Amino acid sequence: GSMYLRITNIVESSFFTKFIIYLIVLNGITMGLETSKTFMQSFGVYTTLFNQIVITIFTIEIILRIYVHRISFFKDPWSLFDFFVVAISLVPTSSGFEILRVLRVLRLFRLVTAVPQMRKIVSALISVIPGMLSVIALMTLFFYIFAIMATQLFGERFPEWFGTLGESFYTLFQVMTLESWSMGIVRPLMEVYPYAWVFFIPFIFVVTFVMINLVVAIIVDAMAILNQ
Amino acid sequence: GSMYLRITNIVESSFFTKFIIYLIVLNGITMGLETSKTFMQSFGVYTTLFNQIVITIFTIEIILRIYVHRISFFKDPWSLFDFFVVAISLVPTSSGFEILRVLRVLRLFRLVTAVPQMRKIVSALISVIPGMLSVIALMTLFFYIFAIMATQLFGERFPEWFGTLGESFYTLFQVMTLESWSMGIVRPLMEVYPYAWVFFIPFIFVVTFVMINLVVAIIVDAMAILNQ
Amino acid sequence: GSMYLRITNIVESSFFTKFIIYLIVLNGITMGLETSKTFMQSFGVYTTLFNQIVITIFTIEIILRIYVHRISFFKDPWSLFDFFVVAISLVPTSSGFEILRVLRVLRLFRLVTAVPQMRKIVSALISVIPGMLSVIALMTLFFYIFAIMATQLFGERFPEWFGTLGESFYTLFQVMTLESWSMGIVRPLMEVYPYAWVFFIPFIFVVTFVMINLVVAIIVDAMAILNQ
Amino acid sequence: GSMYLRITNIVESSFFTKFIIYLIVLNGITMGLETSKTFMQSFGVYTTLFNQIVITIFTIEIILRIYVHRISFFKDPWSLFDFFVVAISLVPTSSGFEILRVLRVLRLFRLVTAVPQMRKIVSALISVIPGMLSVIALMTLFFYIFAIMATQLFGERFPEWFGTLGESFYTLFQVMTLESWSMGIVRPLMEVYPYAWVFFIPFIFVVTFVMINLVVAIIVDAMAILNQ
Ligand SMILES: CCCCCCCCCCCCCC(=O)OC[C@H](COP(=O)(O)OCC[N+](C)(C)C)OC(=O)CCCCCCCCCCCCC
Ligand SMILES: CCCCCCCCCCCCCC(=O)OC[C@H](COP(=O)(O)OCC[N+](C)(C)C)OC(=O)CCCCCCCCCCCCC
Ligand SMILES: CCCCCCCCCCCCCC(=O)OC[C@H](COP(=O)(O)OCC[N+](C)(C)C)OC(=O)CCCCCCCCCCCCC
Ligand SMILES: CCCCCCCCCCCCCC(=O)OC[C@H](COP(=O)(O)OCC[N+](C)(C)C)OC(=O)CCCCCCCCCCCCC
Ligand SMILES: CCCCCCCCCCCCCC(=O)OC[C@H](COP(=O)(O)OCC[N+](C)(C)C)OC(=O)CCCCCCCCCCCCC
Ligand SMILES: CCCCCCCCCCCCCC(=O)OC[C@H](COP(=O)(O)OCC[N+](C)(C)C)OC(=O)CCCCCCCCCCCCC
Ligand SMILES: CCCCCCCCCCCCCC(=O)OC[C@H](COP(=O)(O)OCC[N+](C)(C)C)OC(=O)CCCCCCCCCCCCC
Ligand SMILES: CCCCCCCCCCCCCC(=O)OC[C@H](COP(=O)(O)OCC[N+](C)(C)C)OC(=O)CCCCCCCCCCCCC
Ligand SMILES: CCCCCCCCCCCCO[C@@H]1O[C@H](CO)[C@@H](O[C@H]2O[C@H](CO)[C@@H](O)[C@H](O)[C@H]2O)[C@H](O)[C@H]1O
Ligand SMILES: CCCCCCCCCCCCO[C@@H]1O[C@H](CO)[C@@H](O[C@H]2O[C@H](CO)[C@@H](O)[C@H](O)[C@H]2O)[C@H](O)[C@H]1O
Ligand SMILES: CCCCCCCCCCCCO[C@@H]1O[C@H](CO)[C@@H](O[C@H]2O[C@H](CO)[C@@H](O)[C@H](O)[C@H]2O)[C@H](O)[C@H]1O
Ligand SMILES: CCCCCCCCCCCCO[C@@H]1O[C@H](CO)[C@@H](O[C@H]2O[C@H](CO)[C@@H](O)[C@H](O)[C@H]2O)[C@H](O)[C@H]1O
Ligand SMILES: [Ca+2]
Repeated sequence: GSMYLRITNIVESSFFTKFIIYLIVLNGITMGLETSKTFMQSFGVYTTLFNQIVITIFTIEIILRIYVHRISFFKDPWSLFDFFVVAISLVPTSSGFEILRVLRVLRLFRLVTAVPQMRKIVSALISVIPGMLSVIALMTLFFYIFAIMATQLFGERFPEWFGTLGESFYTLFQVMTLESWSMGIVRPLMEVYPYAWVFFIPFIFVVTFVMINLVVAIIVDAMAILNQ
Repeated sequence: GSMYLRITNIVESSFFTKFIIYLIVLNGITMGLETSKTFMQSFGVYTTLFNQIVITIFTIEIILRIYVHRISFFKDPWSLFDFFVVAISLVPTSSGFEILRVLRVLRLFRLVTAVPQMRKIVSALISVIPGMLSVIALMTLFFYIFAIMATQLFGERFPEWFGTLGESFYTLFQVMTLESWSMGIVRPLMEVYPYAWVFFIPFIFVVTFVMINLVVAIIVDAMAILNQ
Repeated sequence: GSMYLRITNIVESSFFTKFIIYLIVLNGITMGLETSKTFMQSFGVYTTLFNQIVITIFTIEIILRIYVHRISFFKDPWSLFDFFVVAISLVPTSSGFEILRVLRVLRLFRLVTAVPQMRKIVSALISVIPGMLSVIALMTLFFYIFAIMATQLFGERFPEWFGTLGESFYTLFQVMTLESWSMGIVRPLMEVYPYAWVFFIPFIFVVTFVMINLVVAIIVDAMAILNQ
Repeated sequence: GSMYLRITNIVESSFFTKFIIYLIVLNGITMGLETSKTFMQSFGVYTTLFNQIVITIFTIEIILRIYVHRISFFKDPWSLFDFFVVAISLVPTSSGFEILRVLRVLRLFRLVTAVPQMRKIVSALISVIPGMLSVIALMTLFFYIFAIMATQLFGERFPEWFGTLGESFYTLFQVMTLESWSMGIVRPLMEVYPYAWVFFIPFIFVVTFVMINLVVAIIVDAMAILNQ
């Protein structure tokens, strides 16, 4: 209609989204203050009301957006994110997990999707990921196989670190980040299993060498984009 | 013959290797569950049978592959790997080391050699290695010489870390990864040998500087490949 | 006038700034010795006088520079820095914070602004920063949102690390540097909150992946400068 | 003469240096065994004799080399290194420091100078250094200025880490490597000086950011070499 076009030109208004962005940074500050228990004694009700004010506004104005765009809205990854972020924010407290209330803070990520400069940089990062998928596949296979080996080789006498497949996953990722791999994992390990370095020195080497290539690769593919 | 060509067109069948790949991921999951002792009480016999089912299949079908290809098979590094991986998997339990049973998990790496996308990424990594061989030679020489020096300079009062050439190798590699080099090695060292930094600050610097070049080099040689 | 031009050709003299540079390295050494309490017992008065000698000289000769250049001086970032560095150096001891006396050492950074080769390398580094501003914005938003989440999720039972928004900021930056993230933060955390890895493994991953891109980006933009 | 040319064509003989290289790896192994006290009880005299055999040979054959080349020898950095390495190896035990005997192991680095492939890779690394000299100057100035500040700000209550200019240098380098910067330096520091992060978070940032550029720079200058 021209009703649909009236709503649409309010919805795609620059001011409309600048008001939204403004609502985001305001509520962002809000949530910064609600970590403080001092501030929460004084203005607990103030901030808890503002939070509801803004979330209804977001639901009001995602209703409007869906009107304007219908199917195309749900095929847009930025819009989808604002949907599922305001969704998890909608569910009320004391229903399901209580952890859902920390997830309310995800609303702030609307800033990324509402700002164009932020949307540009995110798309640039996400762009890189497809080229990485082979290396990620390889590395996951490598982690999985060594997790099993380490679980089997060390999980009985070292149950906190290797007693479980998932425990070995975590410990192995720790090692890969190089965080206390020697004086916190392998040197203790070796106190019982003196040849444990035979398992972990190669693990280090391979994991490192692969990550280097992961990065080198990303660089090359960015230069191949400039050279066209 | 045309028998040889009949076997060969079953062996090079797409479906044939898709069945193999499928057998790999199945058994991969299997081995994930056999880390669990719960699952092993219930279905111990089930998984231990599946494992034998699949390994015979792999030996059956490496026999077929060798038939089809004979000498050319044993000059292919992917095929060779499947040979020596199914080989170490063949030897029965309680013969030789018992560690051979964790090595059975290496079978999962067949995924890398059976999948073409995985084979591509591995070849890409292995490609990089030849250019690195000079730097690796240098660094090994450097490690060896400092290992000796550190063994001699510190192995008596610090026998757990430097008492042996191999111990100093391990400790020096630890340092290179920067893992607790100061508050776990050098600062304790210095409690007795106050000028120990004179040995380790340069060691750090050289090792770091070389590794940077190792990487920078890899990058350049990848760009020299794009620029042709 | 030609008075103004007489002062100006003394002020822009090569020798003039070589004398200044010389005054900087001398006083640099001075301040190296005044860390020593031995040296301060013997020559305390000597160095404390030299320091005043030189600072008056610097104020004398920033007066001259402002004469020669007036407004253009205050629109130059190198000159501005020498202004505010000699300014904070001017304020006398025991007025305001006492920390202002360590800030006197900032005078040595005049070397960067007085030497041309040093000025070149600093401008090269500062040049890089504008391209980084999107990624920095993103990362700050990401840090802020996870700081809040971590403050809320863990600040009661872990008040030293997550009890405050700013405490969580510091702890999260620690994690990003990978410094004791597992055996000093997450593994203790998990002793009470077993699913804490669900918060921190992703945090690691995202922070790392972004930093890689931060760097990769810098590289590309430097090559885009060579290719013109 | 043609005597000089007779000696010269023995000295520049391929076999001559292959014999030398062979002497190096032999003695390299020797010195590996002399770390072992077992081996030193049995063959102490054997290895200690071999060591003298080879060093005289090296002095014999650096005499020959100097004959062949005279001044040009002493303007070659590879030859110079073999001079000063065999020199420090010449001085006998129990004269001066005893540390001179560990320096005997430096002889093994003759491998780098005697092998051409090794000489190539070393020259490639050393090549990189000139471009780095500005950044190194800057960073040294930065380290020095913060060392002083940290010595003054923290050396009284933290004398093991900051009580001395050189102590602060070491601690600051530790921080730069990120080794236990938080749970081993700054968090303890903060127990007394709660605003200590104001000094160290910026220090981290600047040091990191500079090192990135140090590396990025090296990459660019290597590509500028390929693009000619
Ligand atoms: C479009 C441009 C937007 C520009 C925004 C830039 C934002 C950059 C991040 C700013 C970080 C703020 C500094 C900070 O984290 O402060 C730490 C303090 C210390 O804790 P504090 O609560 O004082 O503890 C005292 C004891 N207590 C609880 C009993 C009162 O904790 C507090 O006191 C709470 C202070 C909350 C300040 C929140 C400021 C953030 C601005 C909004 C961020 C953008 C939202 C999308
Ligand atoms: C953009 C494309 C994708 C990006 C890359 C990420 C994809 C790969 C991620 C790993 C996939 C597998 C996930 C997995 O195995 O998780 C299982 C475990 C189960 O945890 P659980 O046993 O409940 O907890 C263990 C800790 N505990 C008991 C001491 C409290 O959960 C853990 O606790 C382990 C934590 C995960 C370790 C990280 C493994 C990384 C795999 C290699 C990735 C290379 C990155 C380049
Ligand atoms: C071609 C596409 C293939 C796609 C596959 C992608 C695979 C990515 C890695 C997946 C990682 C699986 C998650 C994981 O590690 O779980 C940790 C759990 C926790 O230990 P759990 O055994 O529950 O401990 C409970 C106590 N207990 C032992 C008495 C029962 O440990 C377990 O409960 C055992 C769970 C085993 C799950 C195995 C799933 C891996 C899929 C196959 C991998 C490919 C093989 C080549
Ligand atoms: C793709 C081309 C090749 C890839 C690069 C790898 C080649 C170089 C690897 C090192 C070669 C030398 C191997 C070696 O020296 O190993 C001897 C020692 C003997 O161990 P052992 O004395 O039985 O155990 C010591 C630990 N303990 C007693 C406290 C339980 O074994 C150890 O425990 C030491 C562990 C090895 C330390 C790593 C040394 C790296 C050398 C520099 C490589 C630079 C990489 C870019
Ligand atoms: C344009 C070209 C300029 C070239 C300059 C290159 C500068 C490079 C950095 C040099 C670093 C100097 C070495 C250093 O940090 O020495 C540590 C010593 C050890 O502490 P020390 O004070 O001996 O402790 C003994 C006990 N005590 C206090 C009771 C006496 O601490 C001391 O004894 C104090 C020694 C102060 C030496 C200062 C030398 C720096 C030169 C000026 C730097 C340039 C200024 C812009
Ligand atoms: C050239 C363009 C800009 C360069 C990038 C830098 C800009 C971003 C810096 C962070 C901005 C926000 C600053 C902020 O939130 O500071 C608040 C807190 C308040 O400290 P406070 O609560 O007084 O002290 C906590 C420690 N305590 C209690 C145990 C003694 O202060 C702290 O103690 C936290 C220390 C800061 C943590 C670093 C956060 C980094 C944000 C992400 C930056 C990514 C870098 C690529
Ligand atoms: C041109 C091509 C040259 C190719 C050479 C490649 C060299 C690569 C590095 C090889 C590293 C050798 C492995 C290693 O570090 O072994 C650690 C062992 C363990 O200590 P060990 O002495 O067995 O301790 C037992 C207790 N004890 C002392 C009472 C007997 O310590 C020992 O038992 C001593 C073993 C010494 C073996 C030395 C082998 C190095 C070859 C020469 C290196 C080139 C010299 C330039
Ligand atoms: C290829 C071109 C050149 C390569 C770059 C290297 C040039 C710069 C190196 C540093 C120059 C200044 C040297 C210096 O200040 O050393 C003084 C101190 C004095 O040590 P001292 O007070 O006897 O021992 C302290 C430890 N203690 C008491 C607890 C046992 O000695 C130490 O103990 C401190 C150890 C040195 C810390 C490293 C400082 C690095 C400066 C920034 C370099 C950036 C690298 C990219
Ligand atoms: C790139 C290729 C991949 C390389 C991967 C190869 C990994 C090599 C594995 C080396 C493992 C070293 O770890 C090794 O673990 C076994 C566990 O059975 C120990 O074995 C020891 O403990 C077990 C209990 O678990 C006892 O039953 C056994 O009698 C005893 O010797 C070894 O003493 C230890 O040194
Ligand atoms: C890039 C070039 C390569 C640089 C490599 C040069 C390495 C320099 C070596 C510095 C070593 C410092 O380590 C130094 O070790 C010797 C060991 O003899 C110590 O010496 C001390 O211990 C030994 C026992 O072992 C005693 O016999 C001796 O009387 C005592 O002084 C020094 O107090 C310590 O400071
Ligand atoms: C890229 C996407 C971003 C991913 C970010 C998602 C973060 C996921 C959060 C996982 C957090 C895990 O941390 C989780 O913290 C909560 C705190 O309520 C704990 O919950 C526990 O402690 C709290 C007290 O604080 C009790 O009230 C509660 O009954 C108890 O279960 C969980 O046992 C712990 O595992
Ligand atoms: C990029 C720009 C460079 C940024 C560099 C700026 C560095 C900023 C310095 C912040 C230092 C924080 O460290 C600060 O040290 C002083 C030391 O006087 C402490 O001060 C405290 O200790 C001293 C003793 O030494 C007492 O005399 C004083 O009364 C007390 O307040 C502060 O409580 C602490 O927080
Ligand atoms: Ca660490």
